[PDB]
Amino acid sequence: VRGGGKSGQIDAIKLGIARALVQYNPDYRAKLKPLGFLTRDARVVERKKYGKHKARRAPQYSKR
Amino acid sequence: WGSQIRSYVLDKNYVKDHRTGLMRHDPENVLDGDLMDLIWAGLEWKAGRR
Amino acid sequence: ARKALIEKAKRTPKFKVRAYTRCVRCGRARSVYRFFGLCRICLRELAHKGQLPGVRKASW
Amino acid sequence: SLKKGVFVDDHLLEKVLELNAKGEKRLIKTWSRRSTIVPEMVGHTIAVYNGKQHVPVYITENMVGHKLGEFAPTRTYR
Amino acid sequence: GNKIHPIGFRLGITRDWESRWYAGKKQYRHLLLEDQRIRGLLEKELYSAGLARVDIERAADNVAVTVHVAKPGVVIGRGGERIRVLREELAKLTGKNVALNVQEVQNPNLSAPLVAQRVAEQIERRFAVRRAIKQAVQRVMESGAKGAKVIVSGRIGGAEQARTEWAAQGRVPLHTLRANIDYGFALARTTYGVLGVKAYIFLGEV
Amino acid sequence: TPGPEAGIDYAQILVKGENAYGLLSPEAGVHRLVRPSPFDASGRRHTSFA
Amino acid sequence: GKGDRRTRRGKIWRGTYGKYRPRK
Amino acid sequence: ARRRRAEVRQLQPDLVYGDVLVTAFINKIMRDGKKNLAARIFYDACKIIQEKTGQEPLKVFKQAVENVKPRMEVRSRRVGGANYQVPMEVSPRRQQSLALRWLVQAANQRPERRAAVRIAHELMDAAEGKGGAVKKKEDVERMAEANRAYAHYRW
Amino acid sequence: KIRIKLRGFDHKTLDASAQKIVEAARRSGAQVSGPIPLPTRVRRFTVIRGPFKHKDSREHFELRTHNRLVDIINPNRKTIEQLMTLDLPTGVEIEIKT
RNA sequence: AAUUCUGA
RNA sequence: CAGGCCUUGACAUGCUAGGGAACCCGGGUGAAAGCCUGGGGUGCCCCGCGAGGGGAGCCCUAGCACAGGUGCUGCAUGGCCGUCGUCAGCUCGUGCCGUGAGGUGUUGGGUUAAGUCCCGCAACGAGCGCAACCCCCGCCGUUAGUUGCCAGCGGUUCGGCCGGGCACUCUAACGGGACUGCCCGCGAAAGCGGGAGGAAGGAGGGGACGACGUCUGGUCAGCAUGGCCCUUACGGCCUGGGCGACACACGUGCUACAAUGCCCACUACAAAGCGAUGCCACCCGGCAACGGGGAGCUAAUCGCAAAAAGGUGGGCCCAGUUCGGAUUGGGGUCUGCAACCCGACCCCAUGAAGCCGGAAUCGCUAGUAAUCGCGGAUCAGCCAUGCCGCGGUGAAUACG
Ligand SMILES: [Mg+2]
Ligand SMILES: [Mg+2]
Ligand SMILES: [Mg+2]
Ligand SMILES: [Mg+2]
Ligand SMILES: [Mg+2]
Ligand SMILES: [Mg+2]
Ligand SMILES: [Mg+2]
Ligand SMILES: [Mg+2]
Ligand SMILES: [Mg+2]
Ligand SMILES: [Mg+2]
Ligand SMILES: [Mg+2]
Ligand SMILES: [Mg+2]
Ligand SMILES: [Mg+2]
Ligand SMILES: [Mg+2]
Ligand SMILES: [Mg+2]
Ligand SMILES: [Mg+2]
Ligand SMILES: [Mg+2]
Ligand SMILES: [Mg+2]
Ligand SMILES: [Mg+2]
Ligand SMILES: [Mg+2]
Ligand SMILES: [Mg+2]
Ligand SMILES: [Mg+2]
Ligand SMILES: [Mg+2]
Ligand SMILES: [Mg+2]
Ligand SMILES: [Mg+2]
Ligand SMILES: [Zn+2]
Repeated sequence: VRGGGKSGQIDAIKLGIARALVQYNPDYRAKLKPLGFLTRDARVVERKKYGKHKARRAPQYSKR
Repeated sequence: WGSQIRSYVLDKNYVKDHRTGLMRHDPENVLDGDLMDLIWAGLEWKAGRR
Repeated sequence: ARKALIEKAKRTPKFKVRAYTRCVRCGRARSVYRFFGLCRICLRELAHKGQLPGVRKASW
Repeated sequence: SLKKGVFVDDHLLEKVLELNAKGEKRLIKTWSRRSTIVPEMVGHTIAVYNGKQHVPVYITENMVGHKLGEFAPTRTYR
Repeated sequence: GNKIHPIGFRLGITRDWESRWYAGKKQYRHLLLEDQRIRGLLEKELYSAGLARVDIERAADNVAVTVHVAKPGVVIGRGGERIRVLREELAKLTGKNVALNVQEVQNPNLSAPLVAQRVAEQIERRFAVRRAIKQAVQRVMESGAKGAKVIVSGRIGGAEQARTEWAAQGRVPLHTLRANIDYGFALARTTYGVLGVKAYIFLGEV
Repeated sequence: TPGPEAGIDYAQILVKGENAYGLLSPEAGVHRLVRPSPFDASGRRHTSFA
Repeated sequence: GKGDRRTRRGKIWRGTYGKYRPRK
Repeated sequence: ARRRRAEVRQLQPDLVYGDVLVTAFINKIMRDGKKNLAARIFYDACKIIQEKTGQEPLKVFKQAVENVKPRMEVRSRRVGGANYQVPMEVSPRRQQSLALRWLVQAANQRPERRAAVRIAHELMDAAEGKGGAVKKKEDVERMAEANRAYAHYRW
Repeated sequence: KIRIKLRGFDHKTLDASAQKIVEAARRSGAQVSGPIPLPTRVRRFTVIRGPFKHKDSREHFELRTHNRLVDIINPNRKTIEQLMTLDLPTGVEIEIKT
C-alpha cells in the first residue's frame, strides 16, 4: 500500500482483504455485508473555500 | 439660516467665503489649519471701511 | 500621474532593480500577474470574453 | 551586512581626499548618508541631509563603523 | 452587482474561445499582447462594416484573424483592395503569417454583439431609448429567436439622475449552461455622458 | 460642554500670543456646513450652522 | 516552542535550517 | 435541529475490549484528535487498575460510570419573563454523556503527575462512590428535587 | 523508436490529433504503442472579483495543459510520410525526438 | 414593570 | 514632504526654419536629474566622373495646434463588485370582479430544500428565479502503456535495476451507474416511514451558478467617461525623507503560559503545485546561515524534498521551570548600486510579560471543529504570523 496516512491505509487494507476473500470464496457476503467491510467511505478532506480559514470555519465576526 | 459668512461643503469639495466672495476647493485642508489665506482677505474686506 | 508613469514604467534601464511590473492593458501596477503580463482586473475581464487561450472558469 | 567592501559613496570620498590632502575647510553638504564613516574622517564636519535639511554633524573617532543617517534623525519628536 | 459573464460561463461548452492556440509559459505573454493589439487596430479600421467577432488560431508562426462580419462587402472594397491593404497593416507589427478570413452573418439580428452596437448608435442618435429597445427586440424576435433582452444603463435621454432602461421577450435562462446565449455589449458615449448596451440572444440547446 | 447626543454645546478658549485677536478676529461670525448628515438616518443632505 | 528560534520546531515553523535543524 | 430530530451518532467497538462505551470514553480523553495518544492512556491506566487492585478494569470502568450518572437534573425554563429552574429526569443518552465527561474533567482535577494514573485513580474512587466526579454529580442532583417545587411545569 | 509530444490546451483536439497520427503509421509499417496520456500541469490561480476591494467573494481561473504521448517502434520510412509530411496542427504543440 | 432618533 | 532642476515637454497626431540627418567614444560640474563640452561619421531619390542637389528612413533647435493631471464631483455616469439571500420569491398575456387604487392566477388542504410536486379552484398558460445540462470526489468498465510490478519465472552490480511485462497502482478521456425502480405499510394524490440489493440512496459529499429588486451601497485611484478646474505649473525629472512616527483606543491574528508537555538521536505514512542567468543531486570549507565546485532537468524521466503530528529510546520531574521566547548587547551570510531610518536569516550572551484571562464575545452539525505539516501566486530580497490551495490524525453534542 502507498499514499495517505497509516491509520488511513489500514482502512483501505480492510477493503482489499475484505475483497480478496469475498472473491476467492462464496460464504463471504451474508456476513461481510451486514458488516460492510465492502463499503468505500466517501469521507474525504473537503476543499477549503475562500473567505473561510479552514474550509468551513469562518473569520472572526466583530461588528464593533 | 442666511447669516453665514463662509460656508463649507464636503460632497462638492469647496469652501465659499460669502463676505469677500473667495472660494477654495479644499474644505478638509481649511478645517485643520489652512487659514492664513482667508484671514488676510477677511481683514482687507473689513479694515476697508474704517 | 498615470500616463507619465507607465511611460517610465516601460524603460527598463538604470539599475536592474527599479525594473518593475505593470499591467499592460491598464496602467495598473498592483497584482500584475507575470504569466499574462496582466493585472487581476484585466484578466477577469478578458477571460470572460474568452479572449484568454485555454483559461477556463476554474471549479473543483 | 556588507563584509565585502564599504560601499561608501564616492562623491563623498573624492571630497574628503582632496579636501583631506592638506586638511582645510569643512563646509560639506551631502545626501550620501547611506555611506559609512570610514576611519580618519574625524574632524571634517559633514552636514548630512534628512529629507528636509543639512544637519551639521561633527565627526569623532567613536562613530566610525557607523553610517551617516545615524546622525540626523529623519522624524521630529526623537 | 452580480451575474457572471454568460460568455466566460460557457467558456468550456456552448460557446468557445474567441482565440484558440497554444503558448508556453515563455511566450504566452507576448502573443497574448499581440492578439490584443491586432483586435485593436481591427476594431478601428473596420467599424463601417461593424464586425461581431475576431477569432484567431495558431500552430507554428501563423495567424487566423478570421474576422467574422455582417457586411464583408466593405471590409474588402471593390474586388480585393481593402482586404489587401489591411493584410498589409496587420503584418506591419508582426513578422508573421498575417492570414485573414472574412466570414459573414446570414442574419446579424441573431448576433447580439451587433444588435448591441446598433442600439448604441441609435442612443447617440437621440432616438426614443424605450422603443429603441422595443424594436431592437421585436426585430430579433420577429426574425426567429428563443429569446431577446436589451438593457441600457444610466443617463437615459440625458436626465440628471441616471436610470436603467430594461425590456425583453422570449426566454432567457442565463442559468442553464446548454443554452448558447449571445451576449453583446457596446458603449454609446454622448454629450452628457456614457451609456451601456447589453443584449441577450437565446439560440441553441441540448 | 459636550452636548447631548453629539458634538458639543459650548466651547471657549484662550489664544495666548501677539495679534492673536487681530488674526482670529474675522473668524468671528457664522459658519455654515453642508454635507449629508452623519447623524440623519438615510445619510441625507442637510445644512449645519454655528 | 514554535518561536524558540534555537530549536527543532524553531526552524521548522520558521521554514529555515541551521545548527538546530541541519539538512541530514 | 429544527427540522428532523437529529440522529444519534454511532461509535465503533473497542480494539481491545470491543465496547462502544469504552471508546466513547476515550474520545473525551482525546485532545486535538490525538486519538492515538488518548487510546494509549486509557489502557496505560487499565493496567494501573490491575497494578494497584485485584479488580478487573472493564468491570471497574463499568461500576464507576454508573455512580456518576445523575438520576435527574434541573434545566432552566421560561414561565414568562421568569426563568424558574425546573427539575427533570436525565435522558439515558444524555445521562451517559455527562457521566463520561465529568469523569475525565474530574480525572484531571487530580494532583497526579502522569495522566494514566489520574484516569486510573479517578475511576477507582468513582467505582466505589467517593470521587470528584461523584461530588460534581450529587450536587447536580441536590439542585433538582430541591427545586421540586417548580416541578409542576416539566413541559 | 520515436517519441512524440502533443502539448495542447483542449483534449478534443489531442485525443483526435494523436489517435489520428497513430493509425496513420500503424497501418503503414511497424506497429505502434497507443497514445499514453500523462498527468496535466494546471494554473489554478484565483482572483478577487470586485474592481476596488472586497477581499472575499472572488473567482478563480485555471489553465490546463493536456499532454498526449505516442511512440512508434520500428521507425519505418513509409512513415516519415503521412506523418512527418502530413501535419494537422490547429492550436497544438508538437515536439518529436528519438 | 425597560425613553429617545431634529432639520434638504 | 524638503531641496536641485525641465520645457512642446517623459507619451501621440500635425506644421513653419538653417543646422542635423542611421550612430559610436568620450571630457567637465553635480547628490542624481540637468546644464555644458572634444572627436569618429551615412547606402539614397540622382543632371552628374566630379564641383553639386533635392531628398525618403532619419534626426537635433527655436516657434506652434496640442499633450499631461492618482486635481473635484461614485448623487452627473459605463463596467465591475458587496449586500439582504442560496432566501422562495418576483411578474406577464387574455379572461373575470372592482367607480378606481388594485384584486384573481400566486389564496386554501397535503408535501418538499424550494412558487418542489399533488389535489382543489374564475381562472387558463407562460416568463425570471429552485431544480437540471458543467466541474470535483466515492464503485466500475473500455481505449492507452517508460507510473507501476518477482504480480509468474529469470539473471540482479541484489536499487523494479536488467531481459521481461502491463496484471495491479496510477495516469488521462469516453462511458456504465441511482431512478423512491423493487418488497411491506399509511395516503385520494403528491409523498413519508421501514426493508433488500448495491460503491453509494432517495438532492450520495463538495462546487459553479447567486431572481424583479434594496442600500441616491462601494469604486471618477485599475480603466473608461460628461462637466468643472491646473497648463514655464495642480504637468515632468532626480537625490533624500515619509507612508514603518507613539501618551494612547479598537478590529484581525501569531506564540505561549506547559507533563494528553518540552528537548534530543533514530524510523516511517502524504496531496496539490513550481521550476533553463529557474530548481539544485552529490561533494567539499564552515557551529550555521551560506560559500566554493559540480551532474541531471524542454522536466509522470532531474531538482525544491525533509512532510509534521506520529513510532522507538532517552533527558527533564512540577519550578517562571530543560515552560515561554519578548527586549537587548556582540559576532556573521545573503539579495540589492545601497539595507541609518527600514530587509530576511545564522550563531554566542540575554532571557521579559505570561500559573488559562472582567464586563462581554466568535466559529463549527462529520472527515466538520480542534490539531500537524507542505505548496503556490506576489516576488531581487522581504517585514507572510496574510491570502488561496493540499493532504496527515480525527472528536463532542443536538431533548426541543
Ligand atoms: Mg484540514
Ligand atoms: Mg466584515
Ligand atoms: Mg505623476
Ligand atoms: Mg504629481
Ligand atoms: Mg520590484
Ligand atoms: Mg450602473
Ligand atoms: Mg445649545
Ligand atoms: Mg453653559
Ligand atoms: Mg451522545
Ligand atoms: Mg425606565
Ligand atoms: Mg429628549
Ligand atoms: Mg424623524
Ligand atoms: Mg517643489
Ligand atoms: Mg454615496
Ligand atoms: Mg393552478
Ligand atoms: Mg397578486
Ligand atoms: Mg424529498
Ligand atoms: Mg416553478
Ligand atoms: Mg480616471
Ligand atoms: Mg524613502
Ligand atoms: Mg500602510
Ligand atoms: Mg553555487
Ligand atoms: Mg538595516
Ligand atoms: Mg477558556
Ligand atoms: Mg489553549
Ligand atoms: Zn488591468
